[PDB]
Amino acid sequence: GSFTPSGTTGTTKLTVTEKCQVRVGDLTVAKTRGQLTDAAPIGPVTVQALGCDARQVALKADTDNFEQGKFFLISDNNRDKLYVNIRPTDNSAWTTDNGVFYKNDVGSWGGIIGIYVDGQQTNTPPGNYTLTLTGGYWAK
Amino acid sequence: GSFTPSGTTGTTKLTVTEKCQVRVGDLTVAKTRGQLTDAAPIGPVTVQALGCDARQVALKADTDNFEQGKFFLISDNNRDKLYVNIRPTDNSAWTTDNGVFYKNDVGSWGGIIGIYVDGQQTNTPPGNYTLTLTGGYWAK
Amino acid sequence: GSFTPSGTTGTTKLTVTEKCQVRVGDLTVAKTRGQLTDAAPIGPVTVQALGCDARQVALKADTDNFEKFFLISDNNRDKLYVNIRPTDNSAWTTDNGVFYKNDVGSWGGIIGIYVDGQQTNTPPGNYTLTLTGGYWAK
Repeated sequence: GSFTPSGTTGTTKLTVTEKCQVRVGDLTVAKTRGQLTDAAPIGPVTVQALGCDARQVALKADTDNFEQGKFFLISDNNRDKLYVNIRPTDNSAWTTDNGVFYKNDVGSWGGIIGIYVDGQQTNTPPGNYTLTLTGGYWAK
Repeated sequence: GSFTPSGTTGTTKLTVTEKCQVRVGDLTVAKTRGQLTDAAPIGPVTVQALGCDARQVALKADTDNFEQGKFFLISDNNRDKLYVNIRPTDNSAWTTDNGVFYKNDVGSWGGIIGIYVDGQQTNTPPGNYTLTLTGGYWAK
Repeated sequence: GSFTPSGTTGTTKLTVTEKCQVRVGDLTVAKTRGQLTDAAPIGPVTVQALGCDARQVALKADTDNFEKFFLISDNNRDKLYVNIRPTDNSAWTTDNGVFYKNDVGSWGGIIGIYVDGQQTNTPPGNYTLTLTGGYWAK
């Protein structure tokens, strides 16, 4: 299997906070650490393919966003991780392969990739966490 | 006194220009150097606290935005400074403590922190200036 | 000729893709490489001068955006050569990274960015052109 980068990069930002939470500036996604229970939604990643009627749509995470089997958001401190599962809201079939999440069937898919906490992680340190995904296509 | 970071970070960007001012791309805050008179408004910082009914809301400036006693926006050259005062528009009571601006009373405050020029600085070199504040809470 | 920086910096981003193009996150400008024919529009750059009734409006490109203007890949090798021209067809001049207006006045308008020479072999990637507002004097 091989990923060909071809499309834009979307960067999911999450701010983890304590119960008392102070939003400063533009609205962005924040969650308290008590909200980080297994399967809790973090946020959506919008996806739209064009010209892929005969290709398999895929997303590849940055190198520091996957440590095999698993995807995770990385802290700005380059240390703390928030493990997540990613899943299309339409329940179509996709596969995870070494940092690549690709759709099992060809077609110019459009949808939402939901990001959810993978295992309870209510001890996640407050800070700013990111997951970077780049669009492209997969082959075989 | 101790600040607990718990919330998002808002970055105020200011572009200082000459009289002939050429805005390129999307709207951002720009002011001519002649406009940097004592008390001149630079811009607002929106703040919204949640789950802090029993805590004191606070903002902490980045290390390079305060040189005790005083807050300032820092140039991208990391040299030039524009000193400012920050004050809530509702005139509520806050205290400054070594880079932290905290509310005197507990409660989930929402409001606007205005940034104002602290002393005439019409000789400010044209450039891009920033002040970064992070939401959290204080104690005592 | 001298450029005085005085105004904001606008950054034009272009994502070059293959035919099968996968957009992730919020809308941004993307073009397949087959779209990069000579004169193909890349995107506009809005410009608005104030207080320059007696000055010549100008834009200065970042050092890594002119040799000829070009967008530079995020990897820092690949270049997409372009020409910039105001949509209103007003008269401007290029001087070593500076694009300045031939007459004084607080011009407002759109600086169009167009492909300069066929470049359909442009590697996929993220390309940027950074322009800073200010004014020109001889």
